[PDB]
Amino acid sequence: AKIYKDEDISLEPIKNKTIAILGYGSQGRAWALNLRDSGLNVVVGLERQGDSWRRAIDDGFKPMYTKDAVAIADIIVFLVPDMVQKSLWLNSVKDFMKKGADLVFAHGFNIHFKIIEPPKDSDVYMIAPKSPGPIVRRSYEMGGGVPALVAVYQNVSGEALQKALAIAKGIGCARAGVIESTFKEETETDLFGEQVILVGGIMELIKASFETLVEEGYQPEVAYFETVNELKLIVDLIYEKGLTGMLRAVSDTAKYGGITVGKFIIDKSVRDKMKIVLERIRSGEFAREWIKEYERGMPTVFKELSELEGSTIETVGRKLREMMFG
Repeated sequence: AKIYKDEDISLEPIKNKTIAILGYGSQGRAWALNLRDSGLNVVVGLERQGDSWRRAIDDGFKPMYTKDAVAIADIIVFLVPDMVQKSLWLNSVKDFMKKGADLVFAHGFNIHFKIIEPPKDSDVYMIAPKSPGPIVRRSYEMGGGVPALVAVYQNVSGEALQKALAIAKGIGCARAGVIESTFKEETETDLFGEQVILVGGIMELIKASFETLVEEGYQPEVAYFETVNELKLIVDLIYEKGLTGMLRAVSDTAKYGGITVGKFIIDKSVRDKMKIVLERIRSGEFAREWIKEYERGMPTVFKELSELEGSTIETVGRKLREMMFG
């Protein structure tokens, strides 16, 4: 892979460009302030004079409406939630943006699945950190950063990647490491990780483990203690010292258990289903279903949150977290 650090990257490509950050939720704030603190020219563009507008004022910005911001911008950054970007594009960007302004994303989804079709004469690129806004901001203020991907969809200027890298540097990501990718790769791999491990997989692995124990008649409190509680320690080990360093740190009994049973539980049949999930991302099926579900108000997401909240694992979880923290 092509890996860039702060030493590898010049800010000069985006010096004396007006950067319009569209949105001022936690991600937009973080990038806006980091960029401003890095000495760049930042404007904040918003649709409504509401919460986010007032926050931006409190942070010493003078926000403008999107239509105005994009009109003077050389670089326009979409940092509103992905599922709202098409409406912002159509309502307040496409027909207002400075001609030839760069279009910049933090996820490849809308461009990759052709939800937005950009002008032919704009550079289109991405800087994709994988950390919540507050961490992007605090790491930067401490002199560090979080790692990111960079990608380019359209290189009209000749210099798109260098501009993307400059933005990555300006928000602090190059202090940690920037990995070059593509919009296709970031989008497909991002969605796949969410679904099979980061959110879906771990969640249901936890539920299925806990529920196994509870069905067999063990105390739910114990089952939670023996399946959820210690997960933070494990995943901390992995994050710091890899799977090997994790296995070295646990007891001999745990090492043997894990090494012998892991591949029995997560076996070929799981791997085959992982291929299917990936296929449905790659084909565009997932994106289509998700559009439709979002546009209906996410009723599936909300129903399942509600069901989850009232489940044994969550009510037991709540009680014990209460205890561990009267």
